[PDB]
Amino acid sequence: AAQPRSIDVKYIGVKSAYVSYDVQKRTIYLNITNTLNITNNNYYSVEVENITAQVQFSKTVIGKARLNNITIIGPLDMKQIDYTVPTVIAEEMSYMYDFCTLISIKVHNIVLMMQVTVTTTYFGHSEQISQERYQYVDCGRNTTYQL
Ligand SMILES: *[C@@H]1O[C@H](CO)[C@@H](O)[C@H](O)[C@H]1NC(C)=O
Ligand SMILES: *[C@@H]1O[C@H](CO)[C@@H](O)[C@H](O)[C@H]1NC(C)=O
Ligand SMILES: *[C@@H]1O[C@H](CO)[C@@H](O)[C@H](O)[C@H]1NC(C)=O
Ligand SMILES: *[C@@H]1O[C@H](CO)[C@@H](O)[C@H](O)[C@H]1NC(C)=O
Repeated sequence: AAQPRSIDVKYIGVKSAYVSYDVQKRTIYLNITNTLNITNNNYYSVEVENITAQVQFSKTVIGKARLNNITIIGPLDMKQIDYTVPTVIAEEMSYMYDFCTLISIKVHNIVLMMQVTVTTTYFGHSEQISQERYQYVDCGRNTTYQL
């Protein structure tokens, strides 16, 4: 059991996603709630200084969120962390309005690029853990979640 074992960050997926459309500005409003698994396999507490995440589409950042003072994670513990990222697809990518409001197809799946960076500090050292994962989202309807 050799320490310091680095924090373990697993990107789960999209728990919920609510969509709104503005006809006149030809924009999609896309609120994505992501779930994050953070595991501490050390026998000492470690604190998660902050989390910064950004939603990307067509190689273009469409949304961003910042979380501060997440929580202290005790020894051998893990925390499930949900964070919501409001995103907007408009202007240069306004063609997505037509596709996402397309009637001839019943489901409208697009691929978003999720980026997240978790900064943890232990014993006066700051470690940084980042991930990039591609994630499916349905931009043609809400994706809800009810326990
Ligand atoms: C999506 O997020 C924006 C900004 O946070 C908010 O104004 C809007 O009401 C949200 N829509 C839904 C359906 O939650
Ligand atoms: C994330 O953590 C929860 C809580 O322990 C667990 O049930 C779930 O399987 C984890 N997700 C993955 C993809 O392992
Ligand atoms: C996150 O926390 C670190 C350490 O406290 C700080 O230096 C940094 O400015 C914060 N924000 C980002 C985006 O790293
Ligand atoms: C579900 O999507 C529709 C699309 O027009 C939107 O009007 C509605 O607000 C969404 N649901 C919620 C709870 O926001």
